[PDB]
Amino acid sequence: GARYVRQVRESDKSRLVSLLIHGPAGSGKTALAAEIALKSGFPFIRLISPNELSGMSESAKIAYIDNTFRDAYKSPLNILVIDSLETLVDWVPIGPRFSNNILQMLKVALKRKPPQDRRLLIMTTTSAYSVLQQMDILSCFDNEIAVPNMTNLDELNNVMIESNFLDDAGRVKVINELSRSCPNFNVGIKKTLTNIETARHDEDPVNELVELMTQSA
Amino acid sequence: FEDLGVGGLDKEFTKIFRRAFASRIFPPSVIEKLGISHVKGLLLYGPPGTGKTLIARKIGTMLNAKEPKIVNGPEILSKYVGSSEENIRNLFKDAEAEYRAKGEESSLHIIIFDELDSVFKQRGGVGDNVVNQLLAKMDGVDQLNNILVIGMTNRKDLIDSALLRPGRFEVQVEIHLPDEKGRLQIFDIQTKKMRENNMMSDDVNLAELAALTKNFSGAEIEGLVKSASSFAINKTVDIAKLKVTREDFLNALNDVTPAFGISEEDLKTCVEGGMMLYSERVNSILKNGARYVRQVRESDKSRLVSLLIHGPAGSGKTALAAEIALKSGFPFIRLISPNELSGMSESAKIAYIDNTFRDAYKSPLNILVIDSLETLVDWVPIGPRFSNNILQMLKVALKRKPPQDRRLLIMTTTSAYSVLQQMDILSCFDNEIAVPNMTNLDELNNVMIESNFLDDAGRVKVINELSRSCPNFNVGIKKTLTNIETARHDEDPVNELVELMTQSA
Amino acid sequence: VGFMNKISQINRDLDKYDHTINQVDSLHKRLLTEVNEEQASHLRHSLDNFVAQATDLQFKLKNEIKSAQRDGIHDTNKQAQAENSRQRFLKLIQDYRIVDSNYKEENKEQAKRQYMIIQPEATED
Ligand SMILES: Nc1ncnc2c1ncn2[C@@H]1O[C@H](COP(=O)(O)OP(=O)(O)OP(=O)(O)O)[C@@H](O)[C@H]1O
Ligand SMILES: Nc1ncnc2c1ncn2[C@@H]1O[C@H](COP(=O)(O)OP(=O)(O)O)[C@@H](O)[C@H]1O
Repeated sequence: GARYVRQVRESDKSRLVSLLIHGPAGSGKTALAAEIALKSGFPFIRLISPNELSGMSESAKIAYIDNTFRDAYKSPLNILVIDSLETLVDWVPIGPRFSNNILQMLKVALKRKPPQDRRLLIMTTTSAYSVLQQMDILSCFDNEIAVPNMTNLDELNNVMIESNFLDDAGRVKVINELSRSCPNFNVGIKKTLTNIETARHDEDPVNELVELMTQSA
Repeated sequence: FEDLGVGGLDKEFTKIFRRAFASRIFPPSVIEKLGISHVKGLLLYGPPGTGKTLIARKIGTMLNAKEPKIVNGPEILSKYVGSSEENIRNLFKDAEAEYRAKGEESSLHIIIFDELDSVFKQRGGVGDNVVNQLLAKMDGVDQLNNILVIGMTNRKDLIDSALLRPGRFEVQVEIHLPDEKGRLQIFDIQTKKMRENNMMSDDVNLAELAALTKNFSGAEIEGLVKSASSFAINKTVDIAKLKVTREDFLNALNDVTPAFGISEEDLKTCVEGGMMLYSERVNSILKNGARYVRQVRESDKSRLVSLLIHGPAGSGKTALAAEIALKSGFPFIRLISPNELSGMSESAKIAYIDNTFRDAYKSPLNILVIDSLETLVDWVPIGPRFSNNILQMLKVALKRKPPQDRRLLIMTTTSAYSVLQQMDILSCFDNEIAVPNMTNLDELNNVMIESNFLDDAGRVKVINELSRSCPNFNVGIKKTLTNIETARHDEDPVNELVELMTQSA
Repeated sequence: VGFMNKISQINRDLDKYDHTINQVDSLHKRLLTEVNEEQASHLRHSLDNFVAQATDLQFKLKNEIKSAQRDGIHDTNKQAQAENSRQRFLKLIQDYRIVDSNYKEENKEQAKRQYMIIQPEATED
């Protein structure tokens, strides 16, 4: 991400760039996106999420989105982040049904060069890569990052020590127990944090957490 | 500050005084030597019934301004072209006149808009003209710096972007609900006529009263006190010593219903049939609920929890949710069920739901229950059909963390598990409770003693007959209760109860 | 003699809980097979009244196994019994997880099947 930031800041021709962060749900994409955004110093940063787009009508959706692009042209350096495309559009699988016009608006918007050599970067996030392939939108993007899950116990121990949840015998007990209790291990960090916290309160010893860690995978 | 009749609002007056009046108090020689204009607009926002009109009014009297000129949002509109906006223009005439005549020694004017978002939405119809008209005049080509305009609203995130620029509406302020200190002070201010004039007994301790009332809005306290005094006097009719004692206060406190408090009545109605522990599960379920309530109250990071309860139809699912709620003591409790929503239009339902969500974020501590999902979503299996928009509303809602340290528990119930997985919604929910129906005869025994269906002979014979007849007994509680009543009010228990009960399983 | 009765209770419950998992497995497979016929299609949704009991037995075995392991702290044999119950219950949990994952993976494929093709003529409005 840092490389991309530098690349966009200083290049005569490269006025427009589009990335895609994809991964399984709960792998924690938005956090990374925000982290990339914050450490760039680009003066204009603004965010679109379903959070803001709640309970208005469809025309309002389009109007708001349109405004949010329009104002971005009026500044020298800009970065926009889009959360959960496949959710702005109303995807639901049976039928399947979803709204068309918003999809089209985004399809058009993601290709527009800003006027007078002003500079723009776009990040977007999704958890449903396959349907994006299906709808035939994937053309619009220049590149693609991938984020997988955690898949080893040592990583989990790193997580525990960062939480300072573990004791010294506790880590050995839990790690060994899960080492023999679960051959394959793969879960999202979000759930992991939830689990550690719910385990921190009641029955602090290894047990509750062990069966809970199983109860995630 | 507090010499005047407003309790609990302290920081707000420091901020407002510092920013607004610190440039109108000193002699004009100084501030002119300073060369700074005056703030010409104000936006204070908050939930209704918190005392916004009052603060707005008192400000003018402090500055010895002219009498306020008042208008409310929706009334501005007319149905002829350009008179809807003429009215907006009329308001500034006298200020213009006095400015041109006198000059810089004119007396300050005040104007109050009410419900500003009712007309002034983002632009880009009459609406654009109205917004335009206000812009061009609020700060126009001609200088006019002897005026002040005050703004009152509930939704700040819908006003057009341009009015909130430095020059038109500079100071934005928030008004939140009173704290405990607020309630105590409110009582102190309100009960002044009673106090000096000596018609309150010495037994009433208003501090206790303040503690007892939570999430009271600050207006309704007045309602409480006037009701209590009226109660006392009406009880009197004698002029010996018209005293208001604590009993009036307790009565009136009991009577009133706050807006941001428990909605007890519908929950009591929900559990009208009673809670008898006919088996062992019930205890366990309630224990689970209590556990989760504790987890919500005590933690810091887990500011929201979503908990689902499901089971077969007629298993008596909703009652447990109501029971768990009622045995908790949280200040804020509301219920959403198909019952309210029946008959409305689609837009109406989405609006209702979304309002009902936003209100809770204000209170410190909240539980919120949803009665049924497939019903709200308008499911019908042939085709199938249902409304997508409401579904999305709910889906989005169940992830929103409270905007601040406020806390929320969401409870929901359904009977159609399978559908929900085929919908791909199941990821909303962290934990699940299951409610199976009865498959035993001793459970029938427990329920029928609790209902006192009949004398022991009938009871024993029917359990014997069903033992020898139905081996794999399996029904929910609904049919059990209704069938028992039907047999009771009918004749000859074996003739129906046994037969029905077989026919039902 | 009470303790051994408790362990027998655990054993008998674990046996039923295994049984219910297998019944559920069958309910899955036949729900995948038959997509066409209306009423029987609705009929396999009795799987609900198989899932609920699985959850309840899970919660029971949770509490009694915790109580048993607490009770066996001072006797090695009691501890061994508790650990055996833990192992078996863990295996059951693993079986449940496997069934769930397989079914989720199968439901995706059927979903892909149905709409990856030209569709019935357009709707009303
Ligand atoms: N322990 C209990 N078991 C069963 N029913 C109970 C119990 N306690 C109370 N009830 C009764 O159950 C009824 C309320 O439950 P409710 O009507 O919501 O059942 P439900 O299955 O959710 O309804 P529906 O079949 O429409 O989904 C009342 O008559 C209430 O008294
Ligand atoms: N903080 C408060 N202190 C004293 N009185 C209050 C307060 N808040 C509301 N009130 C009472 O409620 C009435 C004012 O209504 P107000 O709450 O300003 O209207 P709204 O908030 O609906 O615009 C007055 O009788 C006022 O005394």
